[PDB]
Amino acid sequence: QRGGVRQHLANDRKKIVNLNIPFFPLDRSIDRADIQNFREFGTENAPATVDAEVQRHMARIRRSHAILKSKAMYAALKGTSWSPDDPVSDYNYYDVWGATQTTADVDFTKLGVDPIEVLEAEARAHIIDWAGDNGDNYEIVVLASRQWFSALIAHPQVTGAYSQYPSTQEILRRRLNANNRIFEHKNILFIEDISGNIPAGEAYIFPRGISRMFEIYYAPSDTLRDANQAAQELYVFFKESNYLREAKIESETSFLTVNNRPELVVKSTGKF
Amino acid sequence: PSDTLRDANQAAQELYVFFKESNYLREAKIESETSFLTVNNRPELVVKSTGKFT
Amino acid sequence: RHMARIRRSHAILKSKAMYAALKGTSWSPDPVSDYNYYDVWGATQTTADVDFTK
Amino acid sequence: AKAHVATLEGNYSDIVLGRVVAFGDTGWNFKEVDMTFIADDADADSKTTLFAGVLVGEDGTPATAAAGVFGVLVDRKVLPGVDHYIGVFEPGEKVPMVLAVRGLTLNQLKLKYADGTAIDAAGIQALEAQGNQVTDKIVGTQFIGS
Repeated sequence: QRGGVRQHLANDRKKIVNLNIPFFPLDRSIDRADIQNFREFGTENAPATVDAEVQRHMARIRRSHAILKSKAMYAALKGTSWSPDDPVSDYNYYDVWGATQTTADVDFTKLGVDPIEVLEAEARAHIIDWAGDNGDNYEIVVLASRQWFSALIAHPQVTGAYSQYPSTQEILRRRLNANNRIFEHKNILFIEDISGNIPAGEAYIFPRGISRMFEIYYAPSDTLRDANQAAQELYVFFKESNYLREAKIESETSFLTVNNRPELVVKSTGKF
Repeated sequence: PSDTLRDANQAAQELYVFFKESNYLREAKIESETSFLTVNNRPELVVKSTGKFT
Repeated sequence: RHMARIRRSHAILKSKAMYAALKGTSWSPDPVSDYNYYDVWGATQTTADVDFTK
Repeated sequence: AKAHVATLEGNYSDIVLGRVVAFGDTGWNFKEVDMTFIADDADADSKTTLFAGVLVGEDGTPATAAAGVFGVLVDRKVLPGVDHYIGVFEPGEKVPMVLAVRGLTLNQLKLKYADGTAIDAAGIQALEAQGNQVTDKIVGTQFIGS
């Protein structure tokens, strides 16, 4: 009422946490015996040269680093960091942030119950209730293993829905290049993992969007000239011995992928 | 800094003095505040000297 | 007169703080800021004892 | 593989929602009381049990029922996040403290006794005898959603 006591705003919360970073080296050397007295493979009689071998090895190194980064990116979705063979940076984000995995088990043998209505009731409702405000255009995405997707599509309750979906060429416009299949129904996007990073019979759901949900942190290299200067994506060092008998190639990169909101990822499993 | 909201975590001065008038021409008040610490960084070069007399 | 009194009080407080600091201790006539610089830095106090009787 | 975490909750200006500013001075609302900071038996390691918002008596002993209620502890040395005092005080050491008594607006949701129990009607009318507006019309008591 006009004149009486007013209201107040007296709530807030904060947290702060610290983490380490792993290290990933890679190096190769080239001797005289590798190049001298040989041809270049695809030029018949032209003699071998050091530069071609150096460039090919640089390409191989970059390809390996890219594969490593792609593998590490997936580990964030599962809720754990990626650092094989070193139990010093293997962090479980769910317990780190004091959250727990909401599990939406789906039984594919139950023909009379729609599988993609169990997900709608359990996972998509919660992921939206806990999404939080300020998130603009976050689309729910389902990433599933091949067995889980194949079981889902073959379920009788969804055969009618799938048979009417085009599933022809849209993959080239909804995305840009992967050949994995796509299914979209009831405002949910389904995708099949092709790299085998999803355990067989499991699927995961995340909202996409939501700025600053995933991050990658970088640290300097183990070199004296940049021990505390700054970080870079990938260091490449090329050294040719001062005595003109050997050459060395080294690469360096250290990083950690972070999942800031483990509460917003749902893990699914089912019978077969 | 003084405890006033003007300079919270802002800067420091040796001595703050304020003068107030009620704006109703019936009262005034005087304020003053200070906050400092005197530190001898090297308690090694100060030597006591006690004397027995008579 | 009030300003004069306040200024003189602050001056005498500063002088007393300086004198207390010289001896080797803080000046807070509160426990939150009580310090013994010899203890803080972990040092020892030399004693140039003089016996005027001799 | 611990990931060290630190946290805090609340401020000073959420237990005291507002004041009445006595022009003539600034110490009208408060009273300075002397209490034991570190527990009487615990070593010089224990963060004391004096979270801001506890109700203390007239002689500084922490309250336990509506009878022994005089003021609300709001000293800066016990505000959330102020935790560089651990070894600075010996057991049984006794230090001054600040209580807010008169002409104040108080959050009913923050007031607690020493044990942890929330304030009750008897304590409310006891405090409100000193001229404190104890109010429960607060907005912000539900976080984020979950």
